[PDB]
Amino acid sequence: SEYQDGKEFGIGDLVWGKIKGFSWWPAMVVSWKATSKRQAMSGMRWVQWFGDGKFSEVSADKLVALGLFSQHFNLATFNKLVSYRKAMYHALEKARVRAGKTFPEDQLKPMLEWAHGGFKPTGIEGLKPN
Repeated sequence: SEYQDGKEFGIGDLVWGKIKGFSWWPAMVVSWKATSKRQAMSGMRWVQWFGDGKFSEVSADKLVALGLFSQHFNLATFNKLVSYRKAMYHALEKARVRAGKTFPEDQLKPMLEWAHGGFKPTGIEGLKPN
């Protein structure tokens, strides 16, 4: 009954997570058992950040589906930080495999165009965990 608090987001979900002083960052919702920490408080979820693999306990109100991409993608942070560019690659690679998508900085370009364009042809349904 982990995360049975009435709030959104379950294990395996791709999300944007917001920490104070940082841009919205891509992550995956994980079970507390993967963290080596403790059970999350009601209303909170454990997430693992793409690019650095670290764990954080984040309020479900500070998470949004990764699928709301153009809405949370930060162009200024993308241009400024190589760590954000690397996080985008790992998050969009996970999204690509889940959606059954195939592509023909250079690797990132068509993945970013696919994400910004609404993850066509599956849309956001293709990012759901199996």
